[PDB]
Amino acid sequence: ERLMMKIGVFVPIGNNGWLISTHAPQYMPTFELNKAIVQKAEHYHFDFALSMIKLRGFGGKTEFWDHNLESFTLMAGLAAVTSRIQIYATAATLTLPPAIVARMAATIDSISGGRFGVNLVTGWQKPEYEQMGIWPGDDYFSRRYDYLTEYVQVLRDLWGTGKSDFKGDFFTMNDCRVSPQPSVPMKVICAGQSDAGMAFSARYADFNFCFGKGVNTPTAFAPTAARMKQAAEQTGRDVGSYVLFMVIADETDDAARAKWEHYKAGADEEALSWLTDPTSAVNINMGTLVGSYASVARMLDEVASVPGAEGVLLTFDDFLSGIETFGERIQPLMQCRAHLP
Amino acid sequence: ERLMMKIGVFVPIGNNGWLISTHAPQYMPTFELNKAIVQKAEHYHFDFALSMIKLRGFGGKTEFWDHNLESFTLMAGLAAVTSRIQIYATAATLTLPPAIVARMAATIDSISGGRFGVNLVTGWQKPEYEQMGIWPGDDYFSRRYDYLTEYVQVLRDLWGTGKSDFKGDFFTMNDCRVSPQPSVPMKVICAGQSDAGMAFSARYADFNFCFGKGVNTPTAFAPTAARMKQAAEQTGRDVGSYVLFMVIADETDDAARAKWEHYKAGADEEALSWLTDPTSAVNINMGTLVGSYASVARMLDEVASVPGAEGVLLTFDDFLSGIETFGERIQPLMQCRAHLP
Ligand SMILES: Cc1cc2nc3c(=O)[nH]c(=O)nc-3n(C[C@H](O)[C@H](O)[C@H](O)COP(=O)(O)O)c2cc1C
Ligand SMILES: Cc1cc2nc3c(=O)[nH]c(=O)nc-3n(C[C@H](O)[C@H](O)[C@H](O)COP(=O)(O)O)c2cc1C
Ligand SMILES: O=c1cc[nH]c(=O)[nH]1
Ligand SMILES: O=c1cc[nH]c(=O)[nH]1
Repeated sequence: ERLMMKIGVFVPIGNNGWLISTHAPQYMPTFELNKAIVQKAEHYHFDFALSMIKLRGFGGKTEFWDHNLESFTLMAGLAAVTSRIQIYATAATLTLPPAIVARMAATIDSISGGRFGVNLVTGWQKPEYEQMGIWPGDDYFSRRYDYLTEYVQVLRDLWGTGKSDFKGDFFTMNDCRVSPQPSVPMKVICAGQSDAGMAFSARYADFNFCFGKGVNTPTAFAPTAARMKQAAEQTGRDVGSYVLFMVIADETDDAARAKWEHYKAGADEEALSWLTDPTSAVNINMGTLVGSYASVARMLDEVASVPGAEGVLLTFDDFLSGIETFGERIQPLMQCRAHLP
Repeated sequence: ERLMMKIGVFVPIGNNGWLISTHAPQYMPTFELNKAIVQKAEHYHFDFALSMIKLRGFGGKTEFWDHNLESFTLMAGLAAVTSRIQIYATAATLTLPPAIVARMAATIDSISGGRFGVNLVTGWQKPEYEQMGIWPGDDYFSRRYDYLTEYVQVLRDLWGTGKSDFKGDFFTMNDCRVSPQPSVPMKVICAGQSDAGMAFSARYADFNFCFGKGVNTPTAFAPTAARMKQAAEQTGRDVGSYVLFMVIADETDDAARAKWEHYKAGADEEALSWLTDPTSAVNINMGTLVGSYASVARMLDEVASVPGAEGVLLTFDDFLSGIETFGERIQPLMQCRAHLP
């Protein structure tokens, strides 16, 4: 019952991170920026770094997510300039054959010395795929986890034995070979929120990402983590929840709130239209923690007490300064991080 | 007419490099080995590093190319730990959608600061693709450069304008978007030996790889480079030849020959069966230069005089020692490298 929680950083592979506002920091996703971010996160003992994959943006004044790097190649570069932090890339399974993902994962396993894992996603936004002629049709919405189930069986064969003879509705392996196999058991993580998605995660994932909920209501996601725990019961597997939040912290509650309101007041409404104390569309209605460093520490400790919650995935309004103030001012106050040096 | 030639290293992304022999150095392709190789090549002013993609091996006593990393992720890692050498990854175009390759190339452009390019290949070995159910059928042999022509049109649209509406027999783009665009014009290279392959390279490539020929007959490839020059005439484009050789050099001709014979005497005949002063199957009948450091320097200077030859792509019997003796003993004697510091 002693508080212990893992901390990850959701790295800005897309421009402007997760704020859709002309008052938010404006920046392009460069390798050097993400290198600075992940090296600083590693310095402050963040447990992992994850990048999403986003194949189409939302336009507007800030050209929001119009500029995005590719996840496996970004994480391969970050693996080469880190030494301790876990590194996860996202595979949009419609865009990469499973044997290619299998070999890419083995490659970054080699780059990182065993620190690499894969976030498997089905894809949900039809424009990302229709734009390049690979959308399977609106049958995909209901069948996508059948597809993902075949996909991961191929991956598990290849990582586990170096070969696959899997034959299904979507893939045909005829003694497919991928070697080297990963030096350590390959980590698979998933971000399913639906019943079907959580059932997939319960069978195949090491843990499951879910959305934090509300502004300064850190435990509001609890029913989602409860559903994941029950999905995991149905496989007997230990598959905890990692919860996505944005942290907007400052010296005082008032100063942090002033920033949050300043961001909301610059909302890039044209971009928000394309994408279409309450949450705000300015950060895609993300669960948000806004307060003094001590207030954010207290609220993150609350997250750690939720049944099934094993970690948080953090975005910030400003990653370079936000990681620094998290490491210097927030994390030392967190009971659930007392295990760190 | 003053000798000037570029030098590249063909990095061992597959186990044991390019020797199929129990008397050859035995090693796995690791990131750390390829990092040591490319950093040493960069130190000696090699112009570029290229990795192939090989999705299935040939077995035998040495499990030859049974163990292979993936090219884009390997080169992304190498880009992060280099600063001057050009970095090329190979895309087997049947395995990756063009918009994904486009974004991966933009990503390694960002990692490398503008040092990245793509070697586009159609694929030729049916088992590499049939094993994962993606071989298009034996029509592909005659249509593969039609396919590659559509593929590169999509790439050129995306790198050039950030978007594509290309519609063809093999791809359908509906306002496909990839941004960021590369910071510098994206380099495309090809390795076509056939009439159709050279015609593709003449239209779309910056240069074309061809095979060196014979043992210690450095200019024997000349008719191939002559055919490439004539293909380039038909587009008005400047598309030179880069010639693949293995270098087996030592203090004396006799010592280098003794190594070459020692390698041939350990030929892994079971692996050679699967793959199926003369060239030898022990290095896939590669053009090979065997001699003292001074003899190899003289022969490489001969290569530089061949019409159309602009560079060489080098393998070695031992990459770590071979790059060192190339930099310390061979390159200082090469008239075509007198431009280096
Ligand atoms: C932290 C997190 C990261 C995600 N990253 C991606 C991504 O990179 N690409 C993607 O297509 N979907 C991504 N998703 C969406 C999920 O894969 C999933 O489709 C979504 O949570 C809806 O759940 P469902 O698939 O069970 O309906 C992400 C979700 C979460 C919570
Ligand atoms: C230096 C070099 C590297 C090559 N690398 C690859 C590779 O990584 N993957 C591949 O499928 N083919 C590779 N090839 C084969 C060529 O793409 C091409 O198919 C072959 O040279 C035959 O020429 P053609 O396609 O015009 O018939 C390579 C060839 C050369 C000369
Ligand atoms: O799907 C996604 C990806 C990144 N961030 C989100 O909030 N949702
Ligand atoms: O096709 C190939 C690839 C690497 N080396 C070769 O000799 N041929």
